[PDB]
Amino acid sequence: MDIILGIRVQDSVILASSKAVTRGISVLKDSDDKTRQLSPHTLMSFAGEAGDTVQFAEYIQANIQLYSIREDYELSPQAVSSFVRQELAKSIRSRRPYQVNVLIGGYDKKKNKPELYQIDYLGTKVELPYGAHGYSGFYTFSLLDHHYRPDMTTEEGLDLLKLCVQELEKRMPMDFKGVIVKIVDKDGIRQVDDF
Amino acid sequence: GSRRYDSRTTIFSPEGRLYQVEYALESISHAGTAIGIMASDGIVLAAERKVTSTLLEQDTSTEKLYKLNDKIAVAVAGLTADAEILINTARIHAQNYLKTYNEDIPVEILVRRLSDIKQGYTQHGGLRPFGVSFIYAGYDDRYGYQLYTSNPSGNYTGWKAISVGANTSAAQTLLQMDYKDDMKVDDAIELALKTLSKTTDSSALTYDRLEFATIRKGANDGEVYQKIFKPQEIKDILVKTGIT
Amino acid sequence: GYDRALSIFSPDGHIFQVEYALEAVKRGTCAVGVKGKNCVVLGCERRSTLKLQDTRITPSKVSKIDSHVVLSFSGLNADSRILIEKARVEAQSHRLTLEDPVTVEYLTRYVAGVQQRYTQSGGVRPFGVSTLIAGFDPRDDEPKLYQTEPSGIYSSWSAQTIGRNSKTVREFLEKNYDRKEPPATVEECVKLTVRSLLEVVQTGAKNIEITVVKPDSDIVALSSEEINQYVTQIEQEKQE
Amino acid sequence: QFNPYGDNGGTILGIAGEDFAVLAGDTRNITDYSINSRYEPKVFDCGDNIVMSANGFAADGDALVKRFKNSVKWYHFDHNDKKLSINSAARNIQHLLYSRRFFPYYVYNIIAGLDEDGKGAVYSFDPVGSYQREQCRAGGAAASLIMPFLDNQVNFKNQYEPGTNGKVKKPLKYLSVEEVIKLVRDSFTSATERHIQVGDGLEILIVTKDGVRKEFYELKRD
Amino acid sequence: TTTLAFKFQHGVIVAVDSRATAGSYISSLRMNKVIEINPYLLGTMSGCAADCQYWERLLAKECRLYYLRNGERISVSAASKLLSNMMLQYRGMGLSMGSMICGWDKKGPGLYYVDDNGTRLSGQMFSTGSGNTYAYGVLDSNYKWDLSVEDALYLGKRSILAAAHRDAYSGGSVNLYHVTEDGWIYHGNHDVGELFWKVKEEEGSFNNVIG
Amino acid sequence: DRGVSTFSPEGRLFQVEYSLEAIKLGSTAIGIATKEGVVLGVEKRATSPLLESDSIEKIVEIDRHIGCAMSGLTADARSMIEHARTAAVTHNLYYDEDINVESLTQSVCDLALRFGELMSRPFGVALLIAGHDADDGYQLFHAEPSGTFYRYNAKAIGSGSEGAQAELLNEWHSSLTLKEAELLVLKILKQVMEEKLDENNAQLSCITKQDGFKIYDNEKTAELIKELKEKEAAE
Amino acid sequence: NNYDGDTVTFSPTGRLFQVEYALEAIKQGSVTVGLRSNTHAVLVALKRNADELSSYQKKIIKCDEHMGLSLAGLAPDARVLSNYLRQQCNYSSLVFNRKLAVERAGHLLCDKAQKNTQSYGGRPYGVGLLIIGYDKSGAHLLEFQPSGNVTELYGTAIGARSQGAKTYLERTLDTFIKIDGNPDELIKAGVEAISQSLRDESLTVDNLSIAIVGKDTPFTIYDGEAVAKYI
Amino acid sequence: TQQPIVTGTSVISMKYDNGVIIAADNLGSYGSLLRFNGVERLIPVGDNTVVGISGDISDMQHIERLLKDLVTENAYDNPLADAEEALEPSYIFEYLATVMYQRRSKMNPLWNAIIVAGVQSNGDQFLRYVNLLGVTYSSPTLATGFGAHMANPLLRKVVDRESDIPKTTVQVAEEAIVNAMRVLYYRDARSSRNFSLAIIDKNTGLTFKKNLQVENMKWDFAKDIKGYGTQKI
Ligand SMILES: *[C@@](C)(CO)[C@](*)(O)[C@H](Cc1ccccc1)NC(=O)[C@H](Cc1c[nH]c2ccccc12)NC(=O)[C@@H](C)NC(=O)CN1CCOCC1
Ligand SMILES: [Mg+2]
Ligand SMILES: [Mg+2]
Repeated sequence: MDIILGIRVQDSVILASSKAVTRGISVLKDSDDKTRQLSPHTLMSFAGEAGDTVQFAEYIQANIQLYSIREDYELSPQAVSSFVRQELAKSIRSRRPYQVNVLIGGYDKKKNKPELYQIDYLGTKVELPYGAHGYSGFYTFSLLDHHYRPDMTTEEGLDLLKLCVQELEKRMPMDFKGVIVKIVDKDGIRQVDDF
Repeated sequence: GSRRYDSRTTIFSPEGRLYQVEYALESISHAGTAIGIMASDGIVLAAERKVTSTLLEQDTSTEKLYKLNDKIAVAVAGLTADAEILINTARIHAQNYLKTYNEDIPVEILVRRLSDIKQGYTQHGGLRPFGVSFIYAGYDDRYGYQLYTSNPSGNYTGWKAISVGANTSAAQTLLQMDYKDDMKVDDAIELALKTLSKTTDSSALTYDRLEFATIRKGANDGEVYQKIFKPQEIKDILVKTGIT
Repeated sequence: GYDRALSIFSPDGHIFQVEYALEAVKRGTCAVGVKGKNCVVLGCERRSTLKLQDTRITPSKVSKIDSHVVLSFSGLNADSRILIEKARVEAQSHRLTLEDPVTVEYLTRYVAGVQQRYTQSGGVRPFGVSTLIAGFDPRDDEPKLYQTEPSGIYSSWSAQTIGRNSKTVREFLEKNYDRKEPPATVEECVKLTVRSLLEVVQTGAKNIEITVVKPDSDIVALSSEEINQYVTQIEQEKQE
Repeated sequence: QFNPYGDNGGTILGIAGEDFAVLAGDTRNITDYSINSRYEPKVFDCGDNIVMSANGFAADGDALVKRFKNSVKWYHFDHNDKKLSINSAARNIQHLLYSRRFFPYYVYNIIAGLDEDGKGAVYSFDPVGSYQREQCRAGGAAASLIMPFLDNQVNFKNQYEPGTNGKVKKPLKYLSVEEVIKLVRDSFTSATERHIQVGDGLEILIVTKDGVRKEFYELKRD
Repeated sequence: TTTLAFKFQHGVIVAVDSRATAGSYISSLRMNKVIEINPYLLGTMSGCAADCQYWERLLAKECRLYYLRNGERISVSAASKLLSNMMLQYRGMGLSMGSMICGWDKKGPGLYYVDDNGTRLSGQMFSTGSGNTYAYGVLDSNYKWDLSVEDALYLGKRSILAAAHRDAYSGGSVNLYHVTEDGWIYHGNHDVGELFWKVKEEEGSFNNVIG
Repeated sequence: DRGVSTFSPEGRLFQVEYSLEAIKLGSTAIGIATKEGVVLGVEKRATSPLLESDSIEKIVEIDRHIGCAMSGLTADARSMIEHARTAAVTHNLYYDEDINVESLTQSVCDLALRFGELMSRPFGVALLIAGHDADDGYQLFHAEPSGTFYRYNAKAIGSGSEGAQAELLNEWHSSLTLKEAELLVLKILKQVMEEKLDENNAQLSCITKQDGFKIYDNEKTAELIKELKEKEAAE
Repeated sequence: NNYDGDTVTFSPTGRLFQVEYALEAIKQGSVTVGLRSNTHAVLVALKRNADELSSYQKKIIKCDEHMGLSLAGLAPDARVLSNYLRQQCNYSSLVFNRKLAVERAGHLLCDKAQKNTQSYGGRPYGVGLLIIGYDKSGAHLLEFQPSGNVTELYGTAIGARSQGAKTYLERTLDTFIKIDGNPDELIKAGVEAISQSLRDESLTVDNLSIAIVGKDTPFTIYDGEAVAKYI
Repeated sequence: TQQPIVTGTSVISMKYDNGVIIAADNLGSYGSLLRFNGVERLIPVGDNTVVGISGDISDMQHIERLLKDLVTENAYDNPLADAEEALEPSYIFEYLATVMYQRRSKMNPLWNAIIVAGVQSNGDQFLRYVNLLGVTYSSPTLATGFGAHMANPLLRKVVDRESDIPKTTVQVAEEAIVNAMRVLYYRDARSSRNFSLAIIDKNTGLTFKKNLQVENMKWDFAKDIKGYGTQKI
């Protein structure tokens, strides 16, 4: 798939992901949710080759859920992101690599801090205040570089996110059918139903 | 064929016990006593070397206390060679976890893994079990200071204070009597040595017949330090507590 | 590889290794399962021979297989970990391939199948473990309670116990538990579960563990003080 | 580079009657512009009142037929000499073809016989295993020449009743075995004229409740 | 090919054409592109005929085995996922399949799109094949949840007609299905040749075409 | 000790003969074949009143046209049922038809002797496989762990087998109806069972060409039990 | 005694007891007779039932259009060996376009059975087979023992009470060998031969099983009312 | 997958009233180089079959060894190895055909074209072709490579269909084969004058002729041919 954005504010992480799914020259769906809850306070969005994305995401989801049950404990976002990176770094030298790029947004309940990790299909991990994959960053990073503060509220983070989507909608040749926005904070994961 | 000579190491007795596990535990009961005591501000590991010689090079010797990583250590009771096979596996497992999750392995997870390896030898393969009992002393940020034990059956349990090897029945009674929940490391050090001094089969407890170690938050600020005691340092703590 | 047939038939048509595995279960600490109208309670015995134990970190007797299913057992502790791990892996493998969590009946059938496989496979001995598997199926308010054993047979129970002195507590449950009107509330269900363990346990201090499982993945473990209040109320009514 | 496939030409034709079925095919075998044989049988009696022809690459065709004949033999062994019904044979052949999905049998296969109600049946396959029951089917080199003729002369396509002018269709009256064989012979004579890989001889296998009968007819040898 | 399927108030409609091609040559005038997996499950076919038939008939085996093990019908969601997992085993091996798994289960009516890449999508309405764009045009402008069974059957039928007309690689005849909570119901084979002229007269559409 | 695949001096496989002794300890299962259908009935034998009897599944569907009852170490049957269901549906995949009851039974019996030092021991369970096909009609088979299978007009397996088989010897004739066969299974089950037969501790089932394999409801069986009591009291 | 625990152990007198015990299973089995002329070869088998409600266990198995056998002992072992013969007959046809010689079929059975007598873990086959066939050198009859020994014979019998039928054939040798171009008379001689091994029970319609192969006769099995002619 | 290195050209054959004839030259070419001049490409199998092989010589020698081994293997435990259970042409062919098709299915073919000529037990003529693709066919006349293009037309004038076989004598058939070999020597650049010929008759058995030469060749007319158009001298 195409556009996935992420921004880490004061007390939360916000992920925005496009709704479009295309097959041939036809848009099959305009309400697709390109994300999986890995744990109550960790959300992973994804984008890449068709089929590989969901298979990888669900495979990661199963592994983290298995860990959660085994230890009766939620892994830190950092630990999850490292596990994900290793699986991708393992994948890239396989016979047929998984062509998936991900953003991992999580709230660390121990440190009481939001955390955003950007990982590409090669296994290239970076912690960031805001991130994107593919061409999305080319349009949006200039706005984020300008407007972003670390003490921003969740509401201010959504407003800056709206501005990023508006810029994408103006300058991209691609119709991605808007975005589904989800917030990750101390209270868990919730979806912004009006955006 | 070969069936004739097979001892069948992985079978139940009519009473529902595992022969080889029970006999391995009998082996371990003759090994030098090892004691672990958990305190609020640290953990103590004390162990007794078996009938040594004057010509044994003690300062370079290690038969009881081993380091698994910076946060976790083990006291051994049983066959040393068997223990080293498992110890090296545990060291690798801790590094695999650290490579995967970029965090130090939680104590229980390491303990469960080793205990599962022991379990496997009792259920399949037709091989004899490992004649080893461990006391795991470790720290992590979830449960803090922790003491565990595992035995050849592959069963493991958590403890405030525990002994393995010889005279555990006597040792456990002494620990159960003098142990309190608000206890500190310096007090736990004294309790461990006093218990060994009373349970030992030797005439007197000396520095050359002991291995000793502590895991303390007594490290500069929020962090943990492992201290494997040297022969001279064991000699000093024996004088301090008033045993020699 | 080690291929030796350890579980075999004897002249009288018994598989002794499977039967000796049941003796290991008999040695294990008592476990009890009672299902009420809108809940299931799992009670477990803790032998008080082991004091100076760290109860925070000691492996608990009741294990979550998924968010809606739990598993308790009696027998070899080390053997039970292998079944629990396999069950947990299968639970995630089912969610991954079928997009629904396992039913309690399915999870039981899998665990029982593993136990059976270890009674006619070369080079391996049977699991010295019997399990109680309890929970609620997804989007269902009917309680579920199953039992398994080393041979691999399984079945559903209104109430059941396993382990040492299970014969006695089963006797208690058979006369006290009414099918026409089961424990209507959580209190009544826990009270009956504690009462049943008090027939065998010894002291009602730290020897009794209780785990309540309610519908919609609502699983909680009672504390020492909460259980102690049940122990107090039961004996005060008994003094009459 | 080695090319494991080849083209042996030929053309086949199956027609399903009301209580019979025919499977016909020319007897010419070729590579490029040369003739290998003027009489190399292509349609085979496979047992259980079923006839079969695998047209295209002869080596793969012979191998498939050989394997199906074997499948019939083992069906008798495994299921108490039960008769393999035409629908069951068709499904079995699908699985034979798809077993080589990634290195296909390069053939267009047709089988013919009678269904379990005694009515005529023809099943048609592609090289990778898709199949379907039909009334009429031409396969092979001259397939595109013959099929339109059969749509017209068997199913009366684009034919209406005089006087009505396109309002009422020509009714689908059934065809006799003598009428079908005429259409088969004309189909191959016409194909022989315009297709260089068709000629030499025509062999027809007719299937009724009484069994499998053969008829041979000469074709042009140029 | 052209296939479509959509959910509505009274269940789900399923409509497909019947053409088969081998290049520009029309190999078949009437090929069945629906599979009756069970009385409450249907599967559409688009792409390689062999792949479609083999894997969907294998899905039916696996769906049937589900009923025997669990004593209960498989969900549409679970059936679609089994199929997508099969496609994921032969990842990049050259399979060509596009299908819609249509049925009724406990959650109500269910519709999932599945293709050779492993893509698995839940949705109200889908259309696959070379003529899907033409069908979507009619569907999107005339679809409602509040459709009657009669009007819904016509919509799916009319949508295939639109595609059969314009798309060279779609045609032959229309096969209709209606899935209810009592199972699927076949609503016949409709020749496009005859249907076209009928619709033209009754509806007044296709004015540009002479007849 | 000794080989698992060892012959005795009498020419029998020790392990196969010992597994037959385990089957004798199992709960009773009875099958009766008629021209109107085949009836299968079993003794549930709950070990305690708290055991929910409806969870005891000793009668099992293999296909729509084939049913199965078991007796002995019932846990061993699960892999046999799984194989049978797979064989039945796989043949339907390969041949687009129902599989013959004999062929299904033969496939199950091929597993039997696949043991040695493959599985480590023979199965400790016997199966009554009942079904219908177009070629041979209504059939009842008895599948043993020896790998042998006999077809039967009527058969009883389990603890009360030889007593039930003698009763079936007298009662069975070629003109039995389905209703008559149902009552006959209930009659013989009630005879050999320890506890008093009712709808909760005994289960009926049948296979007909029209309706296929069906397990009977407890309400339906209860009426057949009441119908049995009255007809026995009638003379 | 101490040397019968497995097949890999010779006794002090050079005997293999597990093989001898497998041979014993054949003697417990129901009687079957084999005999041939120069044109035809015939199998006759007495089928055995469990009880009156049960069917009669099948004794004869077809291997090819020109070859088949009758069994005595463990039926599942006959199924394994007959399956092997089916495959070998079939390999010969598919690869060489050649009908498998009966003599060579016997050599293959011998070698397959032998491997089970020399290796640890496995067991000998617990069944005896009578193979008949018609190939390029005429009609043939073979006797297979699970020791590995295969023997070409004019006639023979195996199973319980088989000695009576074997003696009859030894007297009738000169007569039945000459029965050329007469299948019914050759079967009669076989039915009369197997009758010498009967006690108490007699040949009924669902008891008797007959098979025949010959010059212009594929291997066919006769059961039910098809053998009432010969009763 | 390979490429042929040392090769043998056309193999030609035909049926006649009492048997079959087969022939092939004695050359082993190395591309355009006429490298080896003493190569036998007709290989007898018993006294009732001759296998003629064209294409890669290294693969020919491998097949030659498979056949030699086949005879050895057939004699094992076979008292009728020189009688009723002797190797038939149909057995030898089907074996080879099986091998050829298997090798092409593994994408590692035996780079040959083979003609199996012989007489069956019942006196029936056997003549069938098989090649590197596993393709098989039978005809009254068969030829490989250039023979297919030049020999078949000449041989088909003698035996055009099945009914012409009983009318064709061994003298006529041999004459047609020998003439075909001359024509191939004129027109095939990868051919030689020296060749071998084998006759398998149902009465007189196997006659194997070696060191045959193409004779009665027409070259005299070449003296008159001058230039490529306009040249007179
Ligand atoms: C449109 C007609 C696309 O052309 C459909 O998708 C149709 C789908 C379909 C599905 C099931 C049954 C029938 C048809 N697809 C085809 O007809 C398909 C198109 C095609 C051809 N080569 C392809 C390669 C990759 C993807 C699609 C391809 N045609 C076929 O698959 C051809 C080869 N099959 C047949 O013609 C099947 N024959 C079976 C024997 O009877 C005659 C038809
Ligand atoms: Mg990156
Ligand atoms: Mg020409």
